[PDB]
Amino acid sequence: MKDFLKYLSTAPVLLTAWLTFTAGFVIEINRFYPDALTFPF
Amino acid sequence: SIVIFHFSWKMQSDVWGTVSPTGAVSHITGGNFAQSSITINGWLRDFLWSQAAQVVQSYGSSLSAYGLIFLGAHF
Amino acid sequence: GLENQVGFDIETGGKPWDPFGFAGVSERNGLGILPHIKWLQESEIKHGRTAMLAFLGVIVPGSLGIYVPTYPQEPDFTKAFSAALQSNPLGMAQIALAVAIIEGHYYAGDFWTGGGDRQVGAFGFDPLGFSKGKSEAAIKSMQLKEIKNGRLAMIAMAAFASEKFIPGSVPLLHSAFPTL
Amino acid sequence: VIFLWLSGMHFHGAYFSNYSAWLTNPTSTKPSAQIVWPIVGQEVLNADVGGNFQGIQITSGFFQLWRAEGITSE
Amino acid sequence: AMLAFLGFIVQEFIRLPGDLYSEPNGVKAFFQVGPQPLLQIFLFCGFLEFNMHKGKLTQVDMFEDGKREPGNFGFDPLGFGKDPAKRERYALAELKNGRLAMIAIGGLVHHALVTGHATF
Amino acid sequence: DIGGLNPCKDSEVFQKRLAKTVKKLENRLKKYEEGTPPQIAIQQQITQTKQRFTRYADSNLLCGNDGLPHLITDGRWSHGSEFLLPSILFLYISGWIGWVGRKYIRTVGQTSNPTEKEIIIDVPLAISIMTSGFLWPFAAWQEFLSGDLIASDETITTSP
Amino acid sequence: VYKFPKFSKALAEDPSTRRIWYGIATAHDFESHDAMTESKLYQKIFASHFGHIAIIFLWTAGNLFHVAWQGNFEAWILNPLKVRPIAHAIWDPHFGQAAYKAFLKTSSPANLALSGVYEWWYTIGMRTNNDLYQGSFFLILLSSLLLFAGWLHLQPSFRPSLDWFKANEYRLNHHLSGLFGVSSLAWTGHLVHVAIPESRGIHVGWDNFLTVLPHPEGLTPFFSGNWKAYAQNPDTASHIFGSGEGSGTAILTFLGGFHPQTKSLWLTDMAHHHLAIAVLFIVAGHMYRTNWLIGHQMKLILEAHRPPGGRLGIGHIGLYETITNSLHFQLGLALAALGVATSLTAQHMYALPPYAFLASNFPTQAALYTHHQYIAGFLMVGAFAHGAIFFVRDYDPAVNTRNGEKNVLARMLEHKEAIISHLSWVSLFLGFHTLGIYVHNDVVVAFGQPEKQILVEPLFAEWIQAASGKTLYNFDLLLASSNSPASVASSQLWLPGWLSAINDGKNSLFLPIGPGDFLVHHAIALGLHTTTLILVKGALDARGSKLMPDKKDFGYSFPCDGPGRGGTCDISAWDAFYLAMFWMLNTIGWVTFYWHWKHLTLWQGNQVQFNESSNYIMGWLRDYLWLNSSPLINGYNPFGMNSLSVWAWMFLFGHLVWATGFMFLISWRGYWQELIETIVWAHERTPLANLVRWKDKPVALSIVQARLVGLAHFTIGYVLTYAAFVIASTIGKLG
Ligand code: CLA
Ligand code: CLA
Ligand code: CLA
Ligand SMILES: CC(/C=C/C=C(C)/C=C/[C@@]12O[C@]1(C)C[C@@H](O)CC2(C)C)=C\C=C\C=C(C)\C=C\C=C(C)\C=C\[C@@]12O[C@]1(C)C[C@@H](O)CC2(C)C
Ligand SMILES: CC1=C(/C=C/C(C)=C/C=C/C(C)=C/C=C/C=C(C)/C=C/C=C(C)/C=C/C2=C(C)CCCC2(C)C)C(C)(C)CCC1
Ligand SMILES: CC1=C(C/C=C(\C)CCC[C@H](C)CCC[C@H](C)CCCC(C)C)C(=O)c2ccccc2C1=O
Repeated sequence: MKDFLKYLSTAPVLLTAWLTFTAGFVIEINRFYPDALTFPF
Repeated sequence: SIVIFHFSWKMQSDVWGTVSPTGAVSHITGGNFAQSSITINGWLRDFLWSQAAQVVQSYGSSLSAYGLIFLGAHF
Repeated sequence: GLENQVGFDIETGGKPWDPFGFAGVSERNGLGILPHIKWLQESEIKHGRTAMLAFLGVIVPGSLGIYVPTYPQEPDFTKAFSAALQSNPLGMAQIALAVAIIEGHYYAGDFWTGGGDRQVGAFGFDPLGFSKGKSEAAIKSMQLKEIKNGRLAMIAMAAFASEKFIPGSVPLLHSAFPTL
Repeated sequence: VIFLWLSGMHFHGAYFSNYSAWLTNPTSTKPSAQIVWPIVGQEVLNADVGGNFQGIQITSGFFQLWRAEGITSE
Repeated sequence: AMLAFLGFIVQEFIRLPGDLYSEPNGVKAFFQVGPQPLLQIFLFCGFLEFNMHKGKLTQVDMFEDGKREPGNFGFDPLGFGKDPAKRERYALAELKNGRLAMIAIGGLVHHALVTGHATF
Repeated sequence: DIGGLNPCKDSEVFQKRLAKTVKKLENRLKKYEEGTPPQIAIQQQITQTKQRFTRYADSNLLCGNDGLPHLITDGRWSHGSEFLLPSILFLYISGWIGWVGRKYIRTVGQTSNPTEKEIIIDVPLAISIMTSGFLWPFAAWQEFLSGDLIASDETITTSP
Repeated sequence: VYKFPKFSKALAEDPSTRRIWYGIATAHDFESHDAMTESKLYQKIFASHFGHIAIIFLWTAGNLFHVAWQGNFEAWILNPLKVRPIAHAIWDPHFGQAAYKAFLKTSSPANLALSGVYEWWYTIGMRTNNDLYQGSFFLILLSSLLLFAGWLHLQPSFRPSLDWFKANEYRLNHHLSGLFGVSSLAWTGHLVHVAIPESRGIHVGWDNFLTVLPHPEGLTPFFSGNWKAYAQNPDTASHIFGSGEGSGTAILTFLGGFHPQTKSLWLTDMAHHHLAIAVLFIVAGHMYRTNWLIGHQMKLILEAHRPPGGRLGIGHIGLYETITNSLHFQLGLALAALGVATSLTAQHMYALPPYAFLASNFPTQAALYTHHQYIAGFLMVGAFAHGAIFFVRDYDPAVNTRNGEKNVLARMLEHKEAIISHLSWVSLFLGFHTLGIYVHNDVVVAFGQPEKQILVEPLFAEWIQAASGKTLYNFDLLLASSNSPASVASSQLWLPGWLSAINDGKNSLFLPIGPGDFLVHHAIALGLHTTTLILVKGALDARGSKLMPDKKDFGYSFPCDGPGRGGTCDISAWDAFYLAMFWMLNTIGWVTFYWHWKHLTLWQGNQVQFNESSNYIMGWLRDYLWLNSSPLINGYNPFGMNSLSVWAWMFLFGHLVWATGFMFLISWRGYWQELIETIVWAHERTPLANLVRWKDKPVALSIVQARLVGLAHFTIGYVLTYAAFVIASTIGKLG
């Protein structure tokens, strides 16, 4: 698991993981607080 | 693209449709392929413009994704 | 550079107070786009003198009730300018002309890139010999007193504006100037 | 990869489809085998395909193929 | 976490005078108190963070020059810790209490969420 | 008010839009049966539509003649939650991203194989830099002061 | 295979068909011709200018003659709001009986006139088909004059020298004062003398003009100084144009706004405008020094303008010799000024219609705006292209540099990377966010929840409208307030006319704007910035870059530098023009789409259709293009045809030319050379055709020629299809 972790450190895998996480928290914010046109405050 | 356009228009105009109980055949477009598919203006108007009505009027309906993909594919 | 200039005292340690390093941005990238320290110091002196004069001009007319005879009796600095602009247009015009002449004679435009014959707020203007003959340290101390009083007046005028805009921003203000 | 794709198609037919309703009314129920999650207002894509079902109408003809195979249950 | 656990136990017991400070439940008190008192706590904690670490606040900036024992702010006004013999025991006790308080702070917060009344 | 607009709480066309959307959703709801998942989904749609319209009404939002919320982005703090606060939020987040990217580029640019560490990210160092971007406004106005933010003449130039 | 490119021996020795193609495309590049001097260059350019002005005058004379002969100008005078102007008659042998019947107007098939010449000539005081004939005769005489002058100034004793051509001060004095001021003075004379009485029913022709006083007092107030007398008793609010009912006697007035009947600017307003312009330009024409010891030497003015602190380098010291010795710098400046000027014409002739009954001529309004905006884009791209050409072949760094320090122009090549980077940043910023908001609106509306749209009220632009007096946005700012000093100052001169026109829903003066206007203006800004980025990058990088640090040695237009160094396709400055032409066409398309849709909704009355559907892309596609294309495509159907049949044919023709451009752009050379070789073998190896052989070896079009041909097809198809669409849609929708 020394080269597998290095493989997971490559640009495509890291970008896919980061974009999946990013889309995930964006989608979940929009699920829990939907239809947010202005700042909540 | 020309092949699938020919298939779509010919089928809609001269095969597909409904049959009345007495045996009268009414097609989706109404047989306009025979007389209006012989000019480029006919293809532009009676096929592209005419059958693109459902795509452009799909907003707000369950087919709105098709309009969005229409616009995105144009883009 | 700030170590050899008037302006710092015991209130901020012994070092020149500059959290944002604005005095050292002139030497940074660009021929000149950000002011030199000389321009900043001249802005110091000008803003402080203007703030002291404005504090006197909001306190004396508005509170003490002293008014020039043929001028509107408005104890409010947010309307006095317009009221005098209509009531005595000639007086305001002459004030503007005098201000323009005074500033044009004492132009500070070569201070932006650093340089010039004048000093920071030199202006000559020593009628009643307050600095006639004094030690250099005494003159520096008087300049420091002037700068600190100018900063205090800046703060007071900003407090006036803030309380007028956002009520309750300065708590003791209306208890320290009971009249408007 | 092809086998995984086919397995996904059959799984969607089994779980997210109106295949049982379409079997009893092939001429009046539109085949649907993909339901859309209710996010950012995209649930409008769940069409009235019939058979007490909401989803995207399927144009791949899997329902007809499954019926021709004799598959009568999900 | 230790300060926050003590805050729970005191808040449900003592509380402050006033309509705002009248919720025995910490989770509901977070909402009733309003944003103004909380933002002041946030800014004060930020001021503390800045002045205690003396500018170097980030993972790459802190410990860049070394000479910084982890967790050593020099805070010791009452003088506990002059004797080095008990210093190691005090450090271990602080670490264990901190870990226990992290677990307990999570426990109390989630108890308030699933029940809603208080900790008691 | 501003620009001839009116608050959406008093805009008749806004309420007409809400009523029409609710009526369409209820008509769609009529064609399903009992407490079946389709009816639950349509009811959730109706509830969310009502909540969204109510929130937009009570949001200091100005509506035009079409009954749609218009954004006042001239800079006034009265409508500050429409553009200004999201603007600050995005500026913070994007400055964070740019700062951590620049810091990673400059950090692995002083190693033996700078190009290797760009396709194969040093995840430990990347995580170290990324969580340090919360001070990007302060770090930027501490590196610009020291002259470490801008290159001067080592930058390359074309022939003319 | 010889003697055709007389100006180029290198081309005349080409054994292929490339010689013929390049002979056409290099005929006007006089600086590159064989045995070339500067004196011959300026003399040939001078003669070509004369021939060009003759061509322009002949074109105008032809328009006048064809309106006089086959038009219905006289009938249109008596009923301008119902009679449709006729451009010229049609005689085409290919017409069927149906086409003849559909195009039949009065006595012969004819084309409606969309140039607005009827309204323009009616406004300036033409009422007879014999007035137009006189104009055509006079213009042909002027064309003969210009052709004679062009021939004369190539004769040995009448060919001007370089000093005369480069005499800047004399040419400026004369151009400004004489051309602008005196032409404005003569136009004011005509306006008053002829146009003003003709709008009041009094005929002032070439017979009774020495005896019909333009004003009752008759030049007495002018010399006496009582200039107010020319403004007393203006035309009333019940004046019928071309008739004496409700008319006045004034000739120079301030009224502001429009005529209550023709919905156009007052003739007395325009006469006063031209008189003021004439006085100003005649005064300004005395600035520069000539043989009488007073005036300015522009070399001294340019050299003395160096900021003392020093931020523009050494200033403009080397600019005089740079501009004087370069014809591409001057051409670029002139083209940029002309582009801005014609953009101004387009933007003002719709908001402030100057001709009688032109506001109600919707097809001609749309045609005029589209024509002038396209010409504006062309002129701007030409200005930038000639700036790039100046950089390549006329710029001298030594002249623009004094002791290492560089002047104001040479410093543009030092921060060229900064300029290009910031243009790129602005373009990316605007594109990203305009497209993001548009697609957000698309998705949100499509999902059936239009309330979640992002609609930004254009407060900055509405602020400007309120400043000019529009009381629609409740700003109460400058002229929307009756107490502001801006309003009290002109309350007695031109506000009552101006306010009555700006605060009117039937005008195009300051059209009401909403979020759709905001988004489309940001799209326009993105288009302008991207076109500017391409053109500026090509101009600055014309002399070289990192990929080609000797690009100046290869000229303005060359195919490439080869596949080496990673590939150098489209690396020349000409290729930057070629790429920016697409962006200019796209930007002008956006501008004209916005204008046409806004005005179609305004004229039809459904302005709510634009205000709601213009915020998302599908709104545009469905409600502008798809909706208004219905009358056009039904110009001929399997059932019949209409007078719009020609427009549908032009629509399809434009699409075809566009796609042929796509041919020439996507498929490159090399693929067409081998095919041509196969065709050559086939011709050479076939009997009964071996008897015929080519003189020029057939070869594929060159890379640059192919790019030009594809661009020409793209542009011609673009222009033709949009002209057909706009005209046919306006005609078929608004009656
Ligand atoms: C283009 C603007 C401009 C320029 C270049 C000058 C130039 C000069 N002025 Mg001057 N001045 C101006 C406007 C200007 N003035 C205005 C509007 C007033 C108020 C009525 C004055 C009042 C004035 C006085 C009272 C005196 C000068 C003096 C001087 C001379 C040297 C001292 C000096 O600069 O300090 C004066 C500096 C200023 C007054 C600062 C003016 C800043 C201007 C308003 C900013 C304009 C820049 C702006 C970007 C222009 C926009 C261009 C375009 C978009 C329209 C110098 C020749 C002195 C002199 O005559 O020496 C013998 C002097 O005693 N000026
Ligand atoms: C009074 C004497 C006089 C007059 C009338 C002219 C007139 C002319 N000369 Mg000329 N010339 C003169 C003296 C004169 N010259 C002298 C003394 C010299 C020697 C120094 C020359 C040397 C010279 C050369 C070398 C050339 C000319 C050319 C021309 C012609 C220009 C093309 C044309 O038709 O433009 C017609 C233009 C108008 C009628 C007016 C244009 C209106 C503009 C576009 C509107 C602008 C309004 C406004 C500013 C827009 C901006 C809006 C604002 C808010 C900024 C024109 C006929 C050129 C030509 O074509 O030769 C045949 C040419 O090559 N001249
Ligand atoms: C008054 C304005 C003006 C003037 C004097 C010039 C003058 C010049 N330009 Mg220039 N140019 C202008 C405007 C102008 N241009 C504009 C507006 C643009 C932007 C489009 C350009 C773009 C441009 C480029 C890119 C180049 C020049 C070049 C040149 C030089 C040689 C021209 C040549 O060889 O022609 C050759 C003429 C042709 C090839 C004829 C082309 C005809 C086109 C394709 C239209 C014909 C089709 C027609 C519409 C048919 C209708 C179809 C029907 C079915 C409807 C010459 C100095 C060239 C040069 O080397 O400069 C040093 C060069 O490379 N110019
Ligand atoms: C602190 C915590 C959560 C705290 C939450 C807070 C403050 C929330 C505040 C808010 O909600 C409110 C109040 C209102 C909201 O609107 C806003 C916010 C602000 C969001 C969770 C901890 C949660 C802590 C957790 C889950 C700990 C799990 C520990 C495990 C599993 C340990 C296992 C072991 O210890 C054993 C068993 C044996 C050992 O030998 C080996 C190991 C393996 C180490
Ligand atoms: C490349 C090059 C070139 C070219 C360039 C170009 C092409 C440019 C363009 C340019 C342009 C195209 C520019 C534009 C400009 C504009 C402007 C500058 C404007 C201004 C305006 C104003 C200033 C206004 C103002 C106002 C207002 C706003 C309100 C009303 C009133 C008033 C008037 C006040 C050349 C050849 C030269 C040379 C070489 C290089
Ligand atoms: C189609 C095509 C061709 C082939 C087209 C050619 C060779 C033009 C064929 C001749 C045209 C049709 C004009 C024919 C004119 C008549 C022969 C009359 C003669 C007129 C001359 C005397 C001017 C290329 O050569 C080419 C080169 C580089 C990139 C793309 C392409 C490309 O797309």
